[PDB]
Amino acid sequence: GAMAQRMVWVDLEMTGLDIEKDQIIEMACLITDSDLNILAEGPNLIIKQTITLQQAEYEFLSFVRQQTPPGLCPLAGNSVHEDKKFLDKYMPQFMKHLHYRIIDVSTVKELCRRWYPEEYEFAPSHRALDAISESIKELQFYRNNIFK
Amino acid sequence: GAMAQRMVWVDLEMTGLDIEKDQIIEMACLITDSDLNILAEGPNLIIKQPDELLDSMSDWCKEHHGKSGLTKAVKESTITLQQAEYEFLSFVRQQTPPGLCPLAGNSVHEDKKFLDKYMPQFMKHLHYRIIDVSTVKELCRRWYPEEYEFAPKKAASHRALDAISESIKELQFYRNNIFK
Ligand SMILES: [Mg+2]
Ligand SMILES: [Zn+2]
Repeated sequence: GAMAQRMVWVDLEMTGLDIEKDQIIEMACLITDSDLNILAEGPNLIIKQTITLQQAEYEFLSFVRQQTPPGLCPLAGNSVHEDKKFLDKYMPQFMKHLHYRIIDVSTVKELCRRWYPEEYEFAPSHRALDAISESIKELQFYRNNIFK
Repeated sequence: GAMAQRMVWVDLEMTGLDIEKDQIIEMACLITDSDLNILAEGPNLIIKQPDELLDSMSDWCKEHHGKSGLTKAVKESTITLQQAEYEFLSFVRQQTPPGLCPLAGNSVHEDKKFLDKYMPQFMKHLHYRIIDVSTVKELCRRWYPEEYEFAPKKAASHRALDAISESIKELQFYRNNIFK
C-alpha cells in the first residue's frame, strides 16, 4: 500500500568520491510519502574524522525503523547512487532497512535535459537537510513539467 | 551536444553482491541516442573466473547461472577481466566523446560499483551521472499505477545482452506512456 511507497531521502557530504579513502563528513535524512509530502524530518549530523559514524548510524536507523517497513522503501536524493556506495560500506545496518533501488533525482534531470530542453532551462546549501528540501523541489518540478 | 547526449547501456552478471569477494562473469554494452533510438550493439563477453569462486557461490547464483548456461561458459572462457575491459573501453571510445555520456540500466549503480573497482578505465570514459531506469520504475509505480501494470514483465534469464535490451524497452515504455 501507501506505507511501502514511502521514500527515505538522504543527503551526504564526503571528503571525495574514492570509496577506499574518503569518509562521510555530514548526513541528513527525512521521510516523504509517495507524493513527496514530508512526513518526518530526521537529524542533520556532522560526523567526526557533532558525533561518531557508528552513533550517527544508530540515530538514522532508529529514525527510519519508526517511519518505514523493513526492506521496502528506497533511498532518494540528488545523485544518491554516490551516497548509496558510501552508506553500503559505512552504514550497512542502516542500508539493511531499505530496498536496493534508488530514486535518483539526477537520473530524472538527465532525461529532462534530453527530452524537455525548454523545461530544463527554467528548472529550479548550508546544511545537508536543506539540500534534501532542494532535491524534493527539483523532483516535484519534473513531476509537474515533464511527466504526463 | 547530440553525441554527448548518447547513453552507454550496461548489464553485468557477477558471482554475488559482495564487492569485496565477487567478480564479474558477464558484460554487455549497447549505445542509444538521446531519445532511446538504438545506435549500436557492443560486445557481449563472458569473463573467465576461478572454479573455487564459482563452487562457493550463493544458492540463487549457482542455480540461475547454472540453468542459463553461464557457469559452464565461464569455466570454458579464455577472456580475462583486463581483455574484456579493453574491448568495452575500445567500443565506447568509438561511440561517445570522453567523460560526457552516462552509464544506463536497471539499478545500474550496482553495476557501477563493480565497474568502478574492476574496470576503472571504462568508467573514466563515462560521465559522473547515471540513468537508472529503476528510479523511473519506482516513480511509475507510485504516480502512474495504471500504466505501471501495462509495463511488460522482465522475461529474460540473467544473460547480459538480453537483460540490457529489456532495460531499454522498459525506459522506452515510460517515455511513451508516463512522460508528457
Ligand atoms: Mg542487472
Ligand atoms: Zn541479470
